[PDB]
Amino acid sequence: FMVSLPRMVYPQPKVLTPCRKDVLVVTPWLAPIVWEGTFNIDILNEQFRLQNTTIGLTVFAIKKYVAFLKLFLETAEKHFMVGHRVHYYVFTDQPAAVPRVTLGTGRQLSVLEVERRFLSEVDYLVCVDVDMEFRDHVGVEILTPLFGTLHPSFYGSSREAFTYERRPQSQAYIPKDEGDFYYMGAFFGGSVQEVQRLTRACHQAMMVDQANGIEAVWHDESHLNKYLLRHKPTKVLSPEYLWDQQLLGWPAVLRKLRFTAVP
Ligand SMILES: OC[C@H]1O[C@@H](O)[C@H](O)[C@@H](O)[C@H]1O
Ligand SMILES: [Cl-]
Ligand SMILES: [Hg+2]
Ligand SMILES: [Hg+2]
Ligand SMILES: [Hg+2]
Ligand SMILES: [Hg+2]
Ligand SMILES: [Hg+2]
Ligand SMILES: [Hg+2]
Repeated sequence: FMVSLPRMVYPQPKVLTPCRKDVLVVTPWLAPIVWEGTFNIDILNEQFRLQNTTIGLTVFAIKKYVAFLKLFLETAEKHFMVGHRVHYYVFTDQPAAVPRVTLGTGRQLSVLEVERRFLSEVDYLVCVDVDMEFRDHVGVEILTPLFGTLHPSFYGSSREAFTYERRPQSQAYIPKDEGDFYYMGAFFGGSVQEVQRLTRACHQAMMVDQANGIEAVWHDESHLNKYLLRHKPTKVLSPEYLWDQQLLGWPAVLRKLRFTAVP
């Protein structure tokens, strides 16, 4: 059950005036592709806050990567789901090495040394790499049952150029005449149920490959792409959400650089 939104004053959407004329804002299966200018964050914030939405952000920090946690968490505090309930889950082999980062109210961090917990603790799960930093708003506009993010190096490439696993012997195999987009494995998520379905599917597919003596060209990412090809995401995030400015600069098509790689 969802309560009614309160009175709100904002610019009237214009039916005869497209959001963007330079990019695709909706997929062929009617899933929005999230770009700056396509959403009114005030309306979305209201919708998700009225549902007391809790977002879980999971990251794995092993070995040398624990060094990226401080910047990752500090910037997440400034740009990730601000105003909403957030629960960080840091999976690490060095619990004592996790930095003591100051969190805003309604935000929590759990250290898990290296389930049902997720189903009872959060509504959505967002899975990202730790060697990154938030530079701009990353909010509820990304929440949906299942989402993938366009890889910054292939958003303008033809499917033939996509680095999908091309060997039929692999469970992640995708032929040259198939494929919608090339999603990057560094940023995906959705409802806890959908994320667990995806991780379960990929885990089993990888085991099958292992038994067959084969390893997907881009490992987990190859399997992620096969899954999202067969189970269309309900939202697709634009490269604004996964960028590398030193490697790719700042093209006009990107009005904002929200989550980027750390040099
Ligand atoms: O072609 C796929 C590869 O693209 C690279 O730019 C990226 O650093 C790799 O992690 C992998 O995603
Ligand atoms: Cl994950
Ligand atoms: Hg618009
Ligand atoms: Hg995850
Ligand atoms: Hg993760
Ligand atoms: Hg998969
Ligand atoms: Hg996997
Ligand atoms: Hg996967």
